[PDB]
Amino acid sequence: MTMYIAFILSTIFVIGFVGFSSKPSPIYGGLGLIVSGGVGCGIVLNFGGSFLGLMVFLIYLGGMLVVFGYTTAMATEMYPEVWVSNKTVFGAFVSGLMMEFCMVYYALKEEEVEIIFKFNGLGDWVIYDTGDSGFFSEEAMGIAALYSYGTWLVIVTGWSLLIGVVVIMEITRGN
Amino acid sequence: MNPIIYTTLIMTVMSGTMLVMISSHWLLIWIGFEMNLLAMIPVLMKNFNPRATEAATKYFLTQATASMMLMMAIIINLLYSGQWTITKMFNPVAMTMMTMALAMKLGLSPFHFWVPEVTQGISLQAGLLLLTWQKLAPLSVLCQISQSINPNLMLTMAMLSILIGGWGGLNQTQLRKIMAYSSIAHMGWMTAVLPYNTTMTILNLLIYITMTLAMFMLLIHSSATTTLSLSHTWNKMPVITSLMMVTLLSMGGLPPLSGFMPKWMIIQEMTKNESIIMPTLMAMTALLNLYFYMRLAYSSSLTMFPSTNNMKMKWQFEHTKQMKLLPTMIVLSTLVLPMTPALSSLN
Amino acid sequence: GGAVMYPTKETAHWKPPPWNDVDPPKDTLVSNLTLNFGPQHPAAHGVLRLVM
Amino acid sequence: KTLLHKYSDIPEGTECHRKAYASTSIGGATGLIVSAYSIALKPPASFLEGVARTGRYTFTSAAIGAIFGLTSCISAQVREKPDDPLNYFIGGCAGGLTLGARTRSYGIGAAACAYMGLTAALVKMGQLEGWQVFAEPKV
Amino acid sequence: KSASSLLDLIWLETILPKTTSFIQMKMSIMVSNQKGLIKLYFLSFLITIMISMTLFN
Amino acid sequence: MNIMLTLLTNVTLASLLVLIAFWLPQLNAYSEKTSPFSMKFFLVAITFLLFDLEIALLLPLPWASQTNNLKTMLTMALFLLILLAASLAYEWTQKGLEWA
Amino acid sequence: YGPLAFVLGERTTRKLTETSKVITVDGNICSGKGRLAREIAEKLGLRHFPEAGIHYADSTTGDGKPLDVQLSGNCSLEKFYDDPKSNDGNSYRLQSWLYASRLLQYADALEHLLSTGQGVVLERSIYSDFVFLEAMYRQGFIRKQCVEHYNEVKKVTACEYLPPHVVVYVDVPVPEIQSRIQKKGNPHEMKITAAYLQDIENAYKKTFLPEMSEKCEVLQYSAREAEDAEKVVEDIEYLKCDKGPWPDQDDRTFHRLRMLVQNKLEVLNYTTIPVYLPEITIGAHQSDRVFQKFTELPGRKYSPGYNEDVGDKWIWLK
Amino acid sequence: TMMSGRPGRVPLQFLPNEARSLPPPKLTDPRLVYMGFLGYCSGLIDNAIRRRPVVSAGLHRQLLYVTSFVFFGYYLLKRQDYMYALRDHDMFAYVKSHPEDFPEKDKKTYGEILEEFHPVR
Amino acid sequence: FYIREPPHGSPDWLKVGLTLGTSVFLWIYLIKQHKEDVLEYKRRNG
Amino acid sequence: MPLVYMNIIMAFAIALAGLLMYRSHLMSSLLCLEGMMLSLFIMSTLIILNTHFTLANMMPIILLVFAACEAALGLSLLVMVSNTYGTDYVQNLNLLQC
Repeated sequence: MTMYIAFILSTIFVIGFVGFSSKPSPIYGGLGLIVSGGVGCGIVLNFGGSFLGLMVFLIYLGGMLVVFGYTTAMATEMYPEVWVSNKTVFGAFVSGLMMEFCMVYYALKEEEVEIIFKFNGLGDWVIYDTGDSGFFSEEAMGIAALYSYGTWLVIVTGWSLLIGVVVIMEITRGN
Repeated sequence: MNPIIYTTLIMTVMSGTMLVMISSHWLLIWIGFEMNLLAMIPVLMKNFNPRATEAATKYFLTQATASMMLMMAIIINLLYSGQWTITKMFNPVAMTMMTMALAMKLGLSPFHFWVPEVTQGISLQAGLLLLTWQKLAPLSVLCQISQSINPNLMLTMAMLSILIGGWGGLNQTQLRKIMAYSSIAHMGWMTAVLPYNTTMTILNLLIYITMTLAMFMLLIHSSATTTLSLSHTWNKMPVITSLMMVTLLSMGGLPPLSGFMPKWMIIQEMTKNESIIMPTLMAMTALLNLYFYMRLAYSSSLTMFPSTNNMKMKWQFEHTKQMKLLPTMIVLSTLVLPMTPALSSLN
Repeated sequence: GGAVMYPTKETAHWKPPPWNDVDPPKDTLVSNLTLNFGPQHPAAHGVLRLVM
Repeated sequence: KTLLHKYSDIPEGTECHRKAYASTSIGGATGLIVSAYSIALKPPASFLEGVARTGRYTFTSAAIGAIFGLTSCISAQVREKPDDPLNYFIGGCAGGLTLGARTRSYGIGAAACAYMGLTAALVKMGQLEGWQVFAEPKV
Repeated sequence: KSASSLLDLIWLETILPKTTSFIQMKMSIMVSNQKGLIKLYFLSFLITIMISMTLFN
Repeated sequence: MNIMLTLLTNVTLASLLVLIAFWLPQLNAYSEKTSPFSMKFFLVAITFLLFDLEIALLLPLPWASQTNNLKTMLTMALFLLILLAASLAYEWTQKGLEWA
Repeated sequence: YGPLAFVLGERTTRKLTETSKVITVDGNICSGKGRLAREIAEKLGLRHFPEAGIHYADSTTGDGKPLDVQLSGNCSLEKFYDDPKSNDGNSYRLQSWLYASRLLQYADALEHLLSTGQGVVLERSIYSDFVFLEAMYRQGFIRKQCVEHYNEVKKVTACEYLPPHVVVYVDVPVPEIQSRIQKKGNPHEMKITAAYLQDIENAYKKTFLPEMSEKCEVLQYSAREAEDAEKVVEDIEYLKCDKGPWPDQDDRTFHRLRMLVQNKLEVLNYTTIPVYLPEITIGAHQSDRVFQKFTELPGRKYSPGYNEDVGDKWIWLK
Repeated sequence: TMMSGRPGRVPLQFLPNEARSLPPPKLTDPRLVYMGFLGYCSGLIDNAIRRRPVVSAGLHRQLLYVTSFVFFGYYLLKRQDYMYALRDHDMFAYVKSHPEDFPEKDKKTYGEILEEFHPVR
Repeated sequence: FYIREPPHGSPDWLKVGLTLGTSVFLWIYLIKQHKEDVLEYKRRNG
Repeated sequence: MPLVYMNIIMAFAIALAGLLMYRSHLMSSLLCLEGMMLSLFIMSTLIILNTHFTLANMMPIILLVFAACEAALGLSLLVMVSNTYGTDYVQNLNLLQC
């Protein structure tokens, strides 16, 4: 079973996406997003991306959606909408799981599934490379090259964040 | 909004478009689009109204979806080619997704529904920026990826945009909505020639930009957002409404006005590629645009609508602010037809 | 001068957009939360019902 | 595009049942698309109302396609001229008449007959002469 | 009765000018639905995306 | 598998305690006991987000110190930090840091 | 002034001092408000704007001399006094023109206050003009639709400007006001009915005074008390209206206001709202004739400084 | 598209050094005169908008308009001629380099050719 | 005549000078460029 | 393409569909926006790690930098909408038509 941990995680990722995509109250949506973020971190870690996946755990889960939650709390709704609360939400939730199951089964049964692209049912372990990175974390060096090579990216991103602060101030002015 | 902050936001919008038109790496092009959106949103809400907030929200949602689809297309092209360079796109599905995203950014139908609403919500100056400057970046991106573009999808979007722009304008008595529908139709005209010859798209974009700049500056000078408020202008500033009539006739494409040359050259290039039915339908469908232009002209200048007694007060005063480029924009929008062969410069 | 040309029956009832801004609704965004500070409160000395 | 290929592969003026079936399918697809767009832009009050609207539009379009193909192929057989655009014109006017009948209006029927028949004859002429509605960039 | 009225002022006008004007008016009413609900036309975006993926590969 | 084991064990232990604390003591026999303002100061939360972004951008610095172009690296790192300080100063001076 | 000036560091707040204080002296007809307003302006060193009339704009534009009624105003207060219920619609034309004149005066007043920092004493204002309209509507002089149009214009325009800090109401009883009108001897003024004056007072006290008291403090004085101008000046100097808009306003709002008031056309933009009331709608032929006549006026053909007729020179290089 | 990818094209260069081989646009070119006319019209429209005397006021401003329009139009015409000359040069070079794609055709006199007559009866 | 001084009033001799100077420089530069271009064309094309 | 790519592309498609089909709340749609961004991050990270594109391992980070900028903009708009209408409901964004 440990042979397809990545696939199990990807299925959980899709399930969380169906959860927050069916639009329950933003509380449960936040829960689905949090679960999906953790699971994406798991997949990234499995592929060797410890730092990148951990970034989602902190700057995405404990970041963008940590305020998403703080926001919903300020705009409190009368009732916590759940999947079963609206027949459509529950129906779409079930259909989404069913859709995943259909493609999953087809991919496994039909060695080569083709929804919009062509996918092979072989385990993800196949695609991995047999090279050695030596005394290095390739992800770490690539990310740290943002200061040595990606100076232009640094400039543009910093300017965007400053203008984002100014923009948020201006939008929340309200005159 | 503090004027220094306003200048910084406008420069950020222009810098985003410059990054879009300057970068050879897809990630940076998407970054430029993100900067354009981030800087644009507060600019749309310079004057705080519930309508301004609603327009900003609609525009943000639409542009955010477009950017997300664009980034997915970039990621797919990376997956199948491993190339970040803006060049031929090596996956047809990525090409279709990118085309939909860029069309949504341009307001091409059937992604047009947000253009009239956003234009009506925002002020005339924000509308000018939205309908002139914002079009530059997606059109640049499409021109760079023109070869990969599937001609059928682009042509269908262009024809639908022309049809819908012509249809919507007939029903509108709000000047901003009329301008938005005209913008939709002209965007369809520009994107029609994109698969065939990009220089024609650039020429049409320049002519359209001059005409819309002139029209919006005339509206700002007349401070009219409705047909009747513009009708009142003949009593105050008859020259303004006369020049508005001339610019409207140009926008309709009537010869010998400058508005004729983009349509003429587009028809030429399409015919050279054996496209005969499509140019014919586009030219005929432009008559709806021409019709509501003519109705606006009847309301404004050709016919004298009733004024109000309080206008005698405005007679004594004069316009304080002068828009320097308005006369040259009018001249270019109306009398540049004898100078088409200079269309080899942008070439 | 209508809100929209060729107005349908439903659209005919609809008024033209306002000249400058939309009229804001009556509040419905925020108010003053009313709290019984005491009397059981530790800081209320036990017998103070401070309605704030 | 498979439906269009099915309609094209059947030789003109032959196998009238199959041609009518393919035209019926094309009409059904177009009616479903129009129904989806109408449901989206103009919301139906109830799910049953949405189903009724979808069925109405799809049946109208399928009837139009079926009559067009049926009449056109029958006319091609009887006249024994397969390539004449007049067969397509007759089919188009018949489809327009069916549109009028479904709309229960004479003026709609006459206008639809005229315009749709002219468009159908134009489509046949384009097939014959190699007209390209969408031309590959050759410049 | 025929030339001045039934043809010139009625039927030729009904055929070319008036019917086309009426059709354009009806289409203008359809397009300018004057509803403007984000929920409504965003669904159309989904339908358009699906249809484009199907038709244009 | 070690990290997965640790996560599983901790979660199961905590949930087991929650069970023995929500249901096990709930058995004990008893009787019947009967039984927001729009925060505009949420701007602080939003500013945290844009500052957390710079936080993320700054994390690679320990490995960034290992490059050979230490001049460029230092210039860009101080550039980002000075831009963050400028953002803080702007929000401070424009009374945007109106906490509570 | 311009965005450039604000960037150059021009700040209205710094210029504004205690002297800055928009004082409106309001009252019924012939209440003596002008005397008290003039005295307050003299004693407190504040600019005194006489009450806006039909040709207020004519005074602020061109030569300054009043223009012909057809060219400016197209309304007569004497006509209103003699024929309040005329089918010409002169009543509502007069009221709307007066409201526009008071809007221009308030803009000019605010511009003076922001540009110099000197307070302004106004005799009535846009916030008090509704009293006459209400009186006319109660007496039946104007229709309901005229009132609705006036309300639309006021709602669109007055919101932009900041209300006065100090409201001074001189109260004189209606019968004594009738006695004063008789003593003054103006033949048209004598025709004013008692009910019209009473409705003016009712509108004032019932609506304008409470509504102003909500924003800031209102100094209400009787005729004898209003005569002691120095006491009124002292009371104003010892007012402390911490509540109100002016303390809330900062440099940004002042810049926006400074820009608005500088553009007089922008100030009067919505006074010409396209509502086709019979009273205020001018036909195309008459409008064209009157505009031509205004254009033929000396010094009005071209923008100020370019009219050669009134002695402008160096136009070719100006 | 088309000339954008020509080899040797320096990006963001208005007039390449090769263009100097071409004749300069004559200062009496009708196109340059039309550009000056456009500038003069712009001056007139500016005067009309600002409610100045249309044909007499701001002679310096009208002069600046005409000078700017002519100055920009000169370089505009020079670049236009350069681009058209480049097109012609590339076309002729390609025709020479691909003789088979552009074969010389046998010329015949009308007596040799047969063109059917359609009588107008 | 006007109560308030005309905004432009006396001619802006600074502005007039700047405009005339810019126009003259434009014309002179154009003439020199034209001469140079004529010389270069004759030189490069014999 | 391995099945993980299929799953993540499916997640993006699902999130896109959810965004394009609003129900009442704007926050749910903004949740779908953030979710789509997560899908894109995971897809980009997997591609870059598998291909050993060392110099592109920062692209996922910049994507998230701008993802949070977009989220912040969305919330900054949502608060204003709520203030003007009392709810985040989409049906209140109805003043602008056509």
